[PDB]
Amino acid sequence: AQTGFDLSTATTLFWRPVPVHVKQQDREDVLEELTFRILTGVAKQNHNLRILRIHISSDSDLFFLHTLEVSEEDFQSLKNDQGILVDFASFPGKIISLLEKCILAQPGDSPRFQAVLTIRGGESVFKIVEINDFKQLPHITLAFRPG
Amino acid sequence: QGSVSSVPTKLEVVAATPTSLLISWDAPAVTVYFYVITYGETGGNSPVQEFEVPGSKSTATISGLKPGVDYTITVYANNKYSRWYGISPISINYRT
Repeated sequence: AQTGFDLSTATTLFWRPVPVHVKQQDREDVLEELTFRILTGVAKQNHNLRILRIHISSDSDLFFLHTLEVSEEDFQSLKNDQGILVDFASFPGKIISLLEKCILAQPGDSPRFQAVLTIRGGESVFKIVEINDFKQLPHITLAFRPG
Repeated sequence: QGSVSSVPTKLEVVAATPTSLLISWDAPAVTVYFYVITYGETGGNSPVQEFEVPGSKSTATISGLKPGVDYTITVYANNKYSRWYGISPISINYRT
């Protein structure tokens, strides 16, 4: 919408399933493998605006799609809401290494990293939490959008 | 330390058509972010084709080859070692 992702000169960073606990309004909770595709690119009218794009889809439902786009300008607001201490240049690697932690996670792990997606119609909230002996601890929280 | 391998292994052709191939390989120890598959004619100096396959997949189909020519097929994995260490590919040559 805002951003203007080029998509024709995008760089692929990550494209694989991730186990996600999906929480829906009027449905029972589901543990399913969702496909994450992470790209970076630039705007179509401004090659100097870097943009991070994340698309969540499933192999079982083709019309299921949730998207997130963070421009480098957007990142400054987001970096202060969550107390993020890395720069935009390194931000995608931190997301990827958290996703990697949830791929490698095992039921008996403690701390155990876990990916969660909650869906309200036209808005979804994605978080990766670390469950330890004392609390569920969010490492990142990201607002997604249908389509 | 076989724990830290990032190169796929035992890349092989499992099925073939005059112009089509089905290749497969075993994943490395590290988590694969996605795979890059490359192919071109084994005779030098004409371009390698490339495409991406998800990190969970272990096979891919290739189209549009010349019958009776050998291609150098290469697979490598994007993974945690991709930022600061070189591309670590496995390669085979296959005819028809």
